[PDB]
Amino acid sequence: NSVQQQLEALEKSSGGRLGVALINTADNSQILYRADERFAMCSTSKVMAAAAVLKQSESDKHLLNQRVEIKKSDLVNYNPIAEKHVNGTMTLAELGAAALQYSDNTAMNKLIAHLGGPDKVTAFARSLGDETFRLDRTQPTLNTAIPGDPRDTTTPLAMAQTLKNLTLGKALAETQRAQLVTWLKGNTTGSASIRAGLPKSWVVGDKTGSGDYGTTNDIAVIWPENHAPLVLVTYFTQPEQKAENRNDILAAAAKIVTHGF
Repeated sequence: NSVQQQLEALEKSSGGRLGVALINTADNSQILYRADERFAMCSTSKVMAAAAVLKQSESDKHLLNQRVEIKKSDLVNYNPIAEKHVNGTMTLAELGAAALQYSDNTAMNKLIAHLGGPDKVTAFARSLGDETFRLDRTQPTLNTAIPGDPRDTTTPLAMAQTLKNLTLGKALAETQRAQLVTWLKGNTTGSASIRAGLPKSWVVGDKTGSGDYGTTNDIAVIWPENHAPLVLVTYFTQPEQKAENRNDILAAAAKIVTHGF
């Protein structure tokens, strides 16, 4: 029972398509399963929009405190933080935090509107060397996750490399890097995903995403107690539009690939 065989068996019994990329930053060794295939990102794409705004703040000291007005008209489907500020204002930093830690969709759309559109998020990704990421739509329609649709997709390997560069590497200056890591560590939505497959004392920063076709994603940076960090991307999708989301498959996959660390 090698890792590969265990993942193939998990995928087969699950009835879907699983994509995994683990980077072990101690020796840059990788564990890959369908890591070259495109998957709908769903709300894991919120990390790239928040990071694009942090990049702007490197050269503009006042940006993150800029205020944005929240009107009743700005609310889409899932806005647990923005609805508490209707008629009020939120700073760009508070929108970043809400988008990542609660997956607030109004917060994401405001960040995209500030940047000038989804093509500007793609151009940010390209500036990091990510040739794979593409963002095409806003919330909530970037969650349609139609099989074979290239829109709003990336690959597990590209996203694992980019998330390493963002949280641990060259992509952001130190204060901005640290702020992104703080937001990911504060996530409230990932208890039953990757985190549930790991030892309870490891420190995890993650961003979930779910959508149609039972599409269930999580991307994480993992800090073991006595080892270098690991970056893990788990994507999962299924062939029926109304399939149930399967966070338990992500937890299982994370348990398989971290057996040994």
